[PDB]
Amino acid sequence: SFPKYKPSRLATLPATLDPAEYDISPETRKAQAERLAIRSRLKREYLLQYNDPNRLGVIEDPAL
Amino acid sequence: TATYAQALQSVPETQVSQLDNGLRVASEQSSQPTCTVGVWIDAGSRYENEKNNGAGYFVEHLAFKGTKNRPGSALEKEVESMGAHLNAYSTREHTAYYIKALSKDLPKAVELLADIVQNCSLEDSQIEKERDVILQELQENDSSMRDVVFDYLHATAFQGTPLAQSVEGPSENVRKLSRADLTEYVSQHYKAPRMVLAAAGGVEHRQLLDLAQKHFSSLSGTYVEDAVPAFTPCRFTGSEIRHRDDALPLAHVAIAVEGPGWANPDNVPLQVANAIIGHYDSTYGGGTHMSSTLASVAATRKLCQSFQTFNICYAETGLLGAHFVCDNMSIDDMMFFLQGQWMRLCTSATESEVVRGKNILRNALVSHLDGTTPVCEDIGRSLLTYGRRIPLAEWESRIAEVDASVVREVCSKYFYDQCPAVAGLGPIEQLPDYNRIRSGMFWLRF
Amino acid sequence: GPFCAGVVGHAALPATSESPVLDAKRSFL
Amino acid sequence: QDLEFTRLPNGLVIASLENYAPASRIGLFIKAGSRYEDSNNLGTSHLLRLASSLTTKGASSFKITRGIEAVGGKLSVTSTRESMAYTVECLRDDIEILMEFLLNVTAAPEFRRWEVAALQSQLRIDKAVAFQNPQAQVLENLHAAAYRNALANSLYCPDYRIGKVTPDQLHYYVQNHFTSARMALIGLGVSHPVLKQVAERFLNMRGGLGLSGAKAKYRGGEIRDQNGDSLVHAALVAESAATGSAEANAFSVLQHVLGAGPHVKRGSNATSSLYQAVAKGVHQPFDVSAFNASYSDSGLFGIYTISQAASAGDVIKSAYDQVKTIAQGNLSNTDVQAAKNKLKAGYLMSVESSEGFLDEVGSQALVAGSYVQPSTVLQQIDSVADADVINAAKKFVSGRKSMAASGNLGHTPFVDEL
Repeated sequence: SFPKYKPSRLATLPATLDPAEYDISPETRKAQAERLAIRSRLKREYLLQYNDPNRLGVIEDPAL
Repeated sequence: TATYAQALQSVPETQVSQLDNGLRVASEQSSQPTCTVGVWIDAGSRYENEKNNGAGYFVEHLAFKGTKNRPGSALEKEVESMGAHLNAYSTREHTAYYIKALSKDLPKAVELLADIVQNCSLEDSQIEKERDVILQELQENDSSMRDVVFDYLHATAFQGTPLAQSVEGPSENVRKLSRADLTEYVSQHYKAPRMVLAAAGGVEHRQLLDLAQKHFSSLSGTYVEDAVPAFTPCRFTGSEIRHRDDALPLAHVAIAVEGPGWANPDNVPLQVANAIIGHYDSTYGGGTHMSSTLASVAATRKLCQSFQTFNICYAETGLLGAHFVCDNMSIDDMMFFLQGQWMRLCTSATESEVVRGKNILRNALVSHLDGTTPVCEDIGRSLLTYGRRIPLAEWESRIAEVDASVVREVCSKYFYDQCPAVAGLGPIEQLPDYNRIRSGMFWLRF
Repeated sequence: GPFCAGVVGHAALPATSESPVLDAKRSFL
Repeated sequence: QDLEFTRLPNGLVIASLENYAPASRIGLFIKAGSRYEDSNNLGTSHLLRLASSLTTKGASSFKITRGIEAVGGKLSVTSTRESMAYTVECLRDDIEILMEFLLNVTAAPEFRRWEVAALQSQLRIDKAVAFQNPQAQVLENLHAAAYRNALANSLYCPDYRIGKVTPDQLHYYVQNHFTSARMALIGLGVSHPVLKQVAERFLNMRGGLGLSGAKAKYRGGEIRDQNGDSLVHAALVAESAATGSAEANAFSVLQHVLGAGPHVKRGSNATSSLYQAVAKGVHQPFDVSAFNASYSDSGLFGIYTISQAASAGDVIKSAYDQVKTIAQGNLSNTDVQAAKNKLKAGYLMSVESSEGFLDEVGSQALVAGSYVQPSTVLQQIDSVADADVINAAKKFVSGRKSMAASGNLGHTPFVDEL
C-alpha cells in the first residue's frame, strides 16, 4: 500500500492512476470510437487540403 | 453412531472442472434418482446501466419462450413431457436457470439448458407480449410491501451506484426496451467464464462434463470489439427514505448498515450475531418465552406483527440489518429495542447466547442444503461468489472459532457508531427522525 | 398444488395442508 | 442403510433410516385431525396444533422453548384432515433432548387453563393469516359442501368456537385420539434401537385404537361466499376413490392428464389440456388445475379455476367440457404416458427432500401400515391403463358434484347449470 498520488490543478492525475480507465463499459468504448471517427474525419479533410499540389496559402482552420 | 463431525466428513464432495471456453462444471453426487441441473450466470442489475436496466429481467422472462432449434411451445412440451420443472431466478448479482428432472433425463436437460442460454430467439412479438406482462407484474409487485421496502433500502443505501437499480427496472425502460438491447445484454453478460453449470443428486461428474463439452462448448468468453464490462465497487450511503402512506394498514421499516462482502471472513460472526437477535412473527408459538429479547418483548407487548434479521451480501458490500412490520404507534418502541439489542451485542455479548447463535447457524446451514435444488443453488452461487463451494466442515470450523469476544469485535466494527440506512413504508410517522436513529446507534454509557 | 397454508415459525411451526388448489399462473396473467 | 419398519405390540409403528447426515429429523404421526372432531368440539384440533409449546408434565413451556431454541432445533406441527404430525429437527448429537421434548408434548400435555386461554387468540390470528390466500377458504368450503360428516370439518377453528375451546376438550381429544395404535414414530438419521427405547419410555400408555370417527358421507352441496374479490375461485369436484386403491392411481393419472401444475415458469401449460382448452375460449387472465384429494374413507376429484369474475362461467364450462371429452374416450396413449412420467417424477421429487421423505413414510405407515419402496409406487403408476383414466373421467362426469365459489360470483354458475 504505497502512498497515493494526490492530483492537483498543476499536477494532473496520470491516466495510469485514473480510476475510470479500469472501469470501462460498452458505451465508453462507443464514445471512444465516435471521438476517433471525428478526429479521423478532421485529419482526412486537413490532409486532403495539405497534400493538394494546387493549394497555395494557409489552410484556414476554423477552430483557430 | 455417527457424530456431527463424522457426518460432515461423510458429505459428498463437490468436484469442479472447467471447460476450455471457461465454463465451470460442478457436481455433487448422491444416490437420489432425481437431479437438479442449472446454469448460474454472473449477470444482474448491478451490471446494468440506467438505459438498459431491467434487460436481465426481460431476458429471463422470454428465455423459456422459445429457441431457434425448438420453438416456444416445443421447449415447454419437452420439459413437461419428461416431467421436469424448469425455473429461473434473477437477483441484483446473479441470474440462474435450473431444471429439476430425473437422473436418467440428465442429457436432455443439459441440451435444453444449453439451448436456453445460447440460442435464445428473442422474437419481437414475444418481446411485446413479455413487455405487457412485465408492466403488469411491476404493478403487482407494488402490492408486495416487503419487496418494496427492500427495494427502497437498496435505493437509499446504494444511491448513485448500480446496486440501487431494481432487478425488474423502471417501467419506462421496460416499455423502451428493444430486441437489440436484449441481444446486446446477452452478448455482453452471458459469457462462458461468468457461467457455472451445477448439478446435484444422481449425476456423474464425468457424464456431466462430457455433456457440457458436447453442448456448451460453442459459447465463448471473447467480448466483441474488446468491450469488457468492468466491476465497480458500490458506495454505501447512510440515508433515509420514507414513503408515508397512512392508508396502508401496517408500517414496514427496513434498517441496515453496510456489511461485509461475500468472501470476507466476518460474515460468519455476523450471521451468529443476527441469529442471536433472531426473528419473530405473530404466528410464532414461542411468544414471550422465546430466547430473543426483541422477540420476547415484541410478543409480550404485541409490538410488531413480524420482524426478521437479514444479512444480504454482495461482492464488495452488503446490507446488514433487520426488517420489521409493526403498528403505527409501535414503530418507535420496536426501533428502540432493535437498536438496544444491536448495542448489547456490540458491547456486552455473553458466551451462552453466542453458543445459541452458533447452533442456530449450524442448523440453518445444514437444513438449507437439503434437496437437489438448494444443493445445486449453493454450488452455483458458491462458485460464482466464493470461487469455491465451502464444504460444510469448513463452515463448522469457522462457526466453532466464533466466541463472545469475536462477536463483540465484529458487531462493534459493523454496527456501533455507524450511520444506518432506513427505508419506511406506510403509516411511518412515529418512525424516529434520522438524527434519533443515528443517536441510537451508540450508547452514552459505553 | 396443495398450497399447504404454512405459517412461519421457530420452535413452534403450525402447518396445515390442503389438496391441489391451483393458483399457478395468476401472477403471470 | 435401509428403512426399518417395526410394529410394536402396543400397535405403534417405529421407522428409522440412518442417512448418516448432519441433521436428524424425528416425527410422530398421529391419526387425528379435523375428521375426528365432532360438532361439539369443533376446532379442538386447531388449538391442539397451536398448543405444542404449552407446559407439559415433564417440562414447562419456558424449558421447552428455551431448550429447543438453544440446541437450534425446530418443533413443527403439521395437520391434515386425517393426520397430525409432530416433528423435531436438529443436529444428530442433540436429537435425544428434542426427542424427550417431543414425547413430553405428545404424551403428557397439561393444558393448564391460563395457557389455553392465552393461546385462544392465536386461533383467530392463525385463521386470519391462513385465510389471506383465498384458496384456503375456498377449499374449506369445498370440503364442507362435499361431505356432510367427518371430512367436512375445517382445519381451522370456527369463529364462534374461538374462545370456547376448553382444556377438558383438549384432554379428551388427546386421550381418545392420541393412542399407540394410531401413532407412528418416524426417524431420519436416528438408529432404530434408540427410537424403540424412547417409544417404550413414553408411548407405552394410552394404548388401543381409541375413539373412531364415522365414515364420511358425500353431501353434494354448494357454498358460495360472495366476498367481492376481483378474481373468482371456483372448485367443482365429485366423489372419487380412497387413498391406496387402483382407481386412486387412475385419478392421479387423470389429474396429471388434465393438468395439475405448470412445470416451466411463466409458461403456457402446453401439456395441460384444461389450460389450453380454457385459454382458447377465454383471453383474459385465467387459471385452471385438477383437484385430487384422497383420504382413507373416500376422495374428491375435480377442477379448480381462478378467473375474472365476468368470465368465470366460461372458464368453468370449458374445463368441465374438457373433462367430458376425456370421459368420452378422446384420450391419447401419449398423453397417458406423459402424465405417468410427470406423476412418477413428482413422487420422486417429493420424496427427495428430508421433510418430504419423512412425511411420505409417516403417511404410508398410518394409512397402510407397511412402507412401500418408491419402485413399487412407480410400478403401480405404470400399471394404470388408459381405460382406467377414461373410467375415472366418466365417474367424475356422471357422479354428483359439489362446488365452492368465492368472489364476485355474479356470473359464476350453480352446480345444477354445470
